[PDB]
Amino acid sequence: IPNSVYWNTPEPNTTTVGEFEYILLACETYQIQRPHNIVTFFATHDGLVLQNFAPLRRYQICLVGLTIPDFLLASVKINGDPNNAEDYVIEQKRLRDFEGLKSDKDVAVREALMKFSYYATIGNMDEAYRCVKSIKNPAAWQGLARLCVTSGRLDVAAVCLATMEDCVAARALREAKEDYPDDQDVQLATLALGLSMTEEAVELLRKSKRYDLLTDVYMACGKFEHAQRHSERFDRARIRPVAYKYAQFMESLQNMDAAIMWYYNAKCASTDVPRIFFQTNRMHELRQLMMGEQQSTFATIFPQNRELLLWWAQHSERRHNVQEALRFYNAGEDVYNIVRILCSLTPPKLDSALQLVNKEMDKAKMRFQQQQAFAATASARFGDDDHGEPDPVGSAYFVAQLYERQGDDQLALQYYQAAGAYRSGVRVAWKMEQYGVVANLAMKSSDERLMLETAMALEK
Amino acid sequence: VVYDGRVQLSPIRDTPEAAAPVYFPESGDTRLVSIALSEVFFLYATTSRVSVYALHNLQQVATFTCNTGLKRAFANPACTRVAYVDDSSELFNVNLVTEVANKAEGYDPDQKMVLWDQAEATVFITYDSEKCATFVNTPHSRHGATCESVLVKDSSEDNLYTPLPPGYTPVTLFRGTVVCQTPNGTLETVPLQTHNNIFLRTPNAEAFYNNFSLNRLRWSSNNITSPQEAEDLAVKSLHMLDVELAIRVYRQLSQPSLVLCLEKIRHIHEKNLLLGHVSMIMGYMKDAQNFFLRSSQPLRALEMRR
Amino acid sequence: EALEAFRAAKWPKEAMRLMETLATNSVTCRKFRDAAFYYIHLAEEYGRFEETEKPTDVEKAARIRRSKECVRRADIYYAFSGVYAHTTQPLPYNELSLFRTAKYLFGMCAESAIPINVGKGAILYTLSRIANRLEMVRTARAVFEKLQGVILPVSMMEQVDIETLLVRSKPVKDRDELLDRCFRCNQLIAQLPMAGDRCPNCFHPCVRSFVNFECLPLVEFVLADELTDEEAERIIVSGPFFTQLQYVLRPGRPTATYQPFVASADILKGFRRDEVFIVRPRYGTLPVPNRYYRLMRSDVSVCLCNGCQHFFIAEDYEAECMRGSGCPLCRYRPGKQVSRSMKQILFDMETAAAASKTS
Ligand SMILES: [Zn+2]
Ligand SMILES: [Zn+2]
Repeated sequence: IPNSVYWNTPEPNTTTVGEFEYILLACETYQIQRPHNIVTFFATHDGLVLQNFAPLRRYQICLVGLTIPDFLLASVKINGDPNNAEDYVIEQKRLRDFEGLKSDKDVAVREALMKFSYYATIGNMDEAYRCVKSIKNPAAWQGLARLCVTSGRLDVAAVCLATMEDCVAARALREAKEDYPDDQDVQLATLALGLSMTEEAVELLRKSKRYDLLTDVYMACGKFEHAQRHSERFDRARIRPVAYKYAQFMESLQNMDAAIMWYYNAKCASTDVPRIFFQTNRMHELRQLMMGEQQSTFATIFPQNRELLLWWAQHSERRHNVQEALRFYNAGEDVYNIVRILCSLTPPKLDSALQLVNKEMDKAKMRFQQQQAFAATASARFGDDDHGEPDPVGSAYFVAQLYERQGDDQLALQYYQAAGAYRSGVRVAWKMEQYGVVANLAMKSSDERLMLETAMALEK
Repeated sequence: VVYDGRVQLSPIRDTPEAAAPVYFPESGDTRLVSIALSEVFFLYATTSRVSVYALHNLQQVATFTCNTGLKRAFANPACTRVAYVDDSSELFNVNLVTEVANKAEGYDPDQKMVLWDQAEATVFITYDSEKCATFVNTPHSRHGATCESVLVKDSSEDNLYTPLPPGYTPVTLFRGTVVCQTPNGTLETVPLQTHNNIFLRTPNAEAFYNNFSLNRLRWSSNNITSPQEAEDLAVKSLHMLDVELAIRVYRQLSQPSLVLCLEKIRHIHEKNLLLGHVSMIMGYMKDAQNFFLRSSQPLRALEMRR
Repeated sequence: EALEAFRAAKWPKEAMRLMETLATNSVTCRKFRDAAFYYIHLAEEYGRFEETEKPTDVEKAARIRRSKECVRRADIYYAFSGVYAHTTQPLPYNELSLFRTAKYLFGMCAESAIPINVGKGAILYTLSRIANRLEMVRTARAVFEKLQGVILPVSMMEQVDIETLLVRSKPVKDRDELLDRCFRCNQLIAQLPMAGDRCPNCFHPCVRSFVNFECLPLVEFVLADELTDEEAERIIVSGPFFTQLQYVLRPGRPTATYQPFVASADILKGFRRDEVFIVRPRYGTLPVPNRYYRLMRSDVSVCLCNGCQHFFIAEDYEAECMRGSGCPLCRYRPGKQVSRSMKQILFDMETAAAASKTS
């Protein structure tokens, strides 16, 4: 509901005021301590074109006059007394599109800025571009760029950015154009972000989905505790980057507690929690954990983290502590490393290696037989010669190597085939003066080189 | 050992298989001033040159020639950085790896003795019998490697008035504490005025400013009390090519476009590229152009100029 | 698992988006092996279009460029994983492999752009330390003097300075057995290679393995314009250069662009069948010509992972395949088609329910 209307009153003894500057109308409105708004219109022949709204604060009591570029308000002091009748001081609130007015005698710039505001309200920004060329105040360029955001024109907006020498925002716009050429809404969002207006990025492509970019924006505003709770319910594909970014944020804050717990929460404790402990020279505490009320939280999770067990096993293995490595590998059930260690030791503990290799062959056979028997129901009527094979066990490789070092090459060939080492299989098969095993292993390799050379190997 | 103006280097455990002691310098034209010894480096400063030798083989590795002469030398405990006073009563920090001398700004030659901190390798102190001042050397800022005395805030050149407390005899520096060998023989401890409150993470202006002036920026981020301090820390973190801290500070400062720009360059370690990107962000396009030009990615000034 | 299911059931839009998110997560969380795998298969996915849409040649080029870029990123990240692990994690390594890995990383980080979370500082520190340890003193000095123009973490420069000053005392004599050999120019590589890991002498890119990064005896030659890849395969199936190779090294040539060898029909007739390798870049359904390589020293066993089309040493690739993830880069497993038996995922979820219902 309005209360009063006001035209732009020209200044006393100032007859050089522009024509369009005479036609701007300001209205004081309040919604149904009430909100206050001041709304601006251009009283054109075609009707009333709305320019902009302007909310007023609690101390801003009302509007008394308009004199461009200022609403003249008989307000009270922010810390003053509204009950006081004597605290009625005038405030010249700037027009929203009259920012950066360094000179109060700036006449041509003010007139061309008013013309630009009129043309922006009309909208067809092609000559609104020329409305500001006379102006060298960069605030006019910023307002033009905001208009370019609201409209959706970017070739003007690139010049709008690059004439203010905002090389950060121009770089962002160029990268958005280069990487996302099909989508223009993302480039508009990048431009809006470079213009220090941030609520628009979600509103741009809210439900048509761009959850990753708004997650990055939510992080970039320092609102981690908003981004993580947004992504937990709404964007499940990027919980780990939010946790990792918060962990890096805490590490740069020199708070190893939260940094370590969030590097745990990001499922990157295989490489990053040991990084922090090793680069803080806190390796004694890590050894203590691997082999205090707040330490309960750490010790609840740390000793049984399978990735941590595996990393500590590798660490002690390369620290020339073979037996502690074996202990931690068995605690982490990494079959391949255990078999490698056992086949590497002097003496090579061959029987336990064979037992673990055959246990994994047993599990692989179980999976292959389960899938084959599951598939054979429809293969009862459908005759299929699907010569599927169980997943070969890589850990068997070392075992064959042991027989490869013991002259039991006939035994080694079986484990090489069980490992999938077709090249090592034919390497073994050479010395038997055998060719059929060579040929069928080459076929089973299913790689062109393995028959491509064994062809003329057989021809000689 | 220094006798007759020459230094003999000899093994301690006299064994027949041990080699003969050697004598330095090789040319007697230059009078020796000071020496220092590390586990692997033998450093001696004449009035002309500072020379370093590898103890395992005794070959010259670094030889920085002081054109303005040498009056005194003070080598860092690792025998790589030498704070040396020439004949002109000015102090120069010398990195012997790059053989680069930097003028110690703010150096008053009243304090003629220099002691490196035994914990932090980027802090030393200049003292006389009366008082001491603190110097921090940054290995890489946007202005290259620098060395500046710690100054009082709201004081660009001078430091605070110092009515000298009597009797104190500074002897050694460690973590901002000066071990002073008293005449009585006991070792008093004097905390540095530039290292007070630097171990509290509560909001306090003094803590932030002291850790700010010592290039302990990441620590100083815990003691921020006002956004003015925050933006100062952001500018300084960009200044010394610390991208990660720049992102960390700017996350509070609500400048998301800058944060998303910095996150693309937080990984590059070449110094020229970081200098160019940081100068462009700060707005120094001209310097950024030549920084990119002498870099390994020259085609970035082109995209900048477009 | 969702990505694998999308890979099985076409629908390239959602597979594209999910693979972007996964590769980005691997890069930002520094899971460089995961990022290398995601990018090398993302390049292959960039040739996948819906059957309802037939792209223009413009879109085919706009996706071929991204396929090649993602192959390059995958190579860089896979190479950089071990170097970053050595720099940060307290784990030893293989000396020669890490040395050649850092050498290749230098050859690929010189003028081309740098992928995210790849640091030149780690590469230079690693190469310097290993070259010092492996008595590669000249290269150690070169990397050390280059290191001053690269910043480092706040707790590294002490040992860096000590090693820079210490290596100056050591004599400058590099061993020739640890130096890369460019077989095209038939000359060793003593200097640091330029961008693209090309030869210092004849600008030839190094045909390297991707486990230990050793320059395999392979030279790259492109067919002449009157021959095509189909015609090349036809003439390979159906059927001096000593004078020619000398003219290649003649002075005055433009030294800002690589000049590959040119293949004619008669030289392909004279070529032995085992001495030619054909690389078909698996970018998807996009048309990309097949590259051709010549092998002259048969004493070294080379192979090519069909899922990845990268060169490896055959025994080294076989040994690395035993880690339970196929090829170390693309995780390709032979003996089965591209579309696996995805019922394995259903049994895995069955086993997960079983482990939940154990107690
Ligand atoms: Zn060459
Ligand atoms: Zn592969």
